[PDB]
Amino acid sequence: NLTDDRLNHLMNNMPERSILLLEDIDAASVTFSGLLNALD
Amino acid sequence: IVDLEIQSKDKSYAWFLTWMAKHPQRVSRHLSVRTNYIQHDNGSVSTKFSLVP
Repeated sequence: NLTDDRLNHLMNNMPERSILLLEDIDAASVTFSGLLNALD
Repeated sequence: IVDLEIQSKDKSYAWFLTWMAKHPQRVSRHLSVRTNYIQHDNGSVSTKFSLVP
């Protein structure tokens, strides 16, 4: 159910004083380009 | 004897909301609460709020 827009909103609306964790990033509705743009 | 106006979901909508919020003559009979974290640079961090109408 995850989407690129949902991903961007989640990584932009994280609670403060928090660490993002992506367990097993090698697993890869999200798109490769969308993920790349979201990270950097 | 009186005139009115409507607007919804528009560029001026959020601008309008911000202008109402700052204004000091607000007589807001209904209030809300907006919680946010205030960062005192690297010195310290604390949580505060603002009573949005």
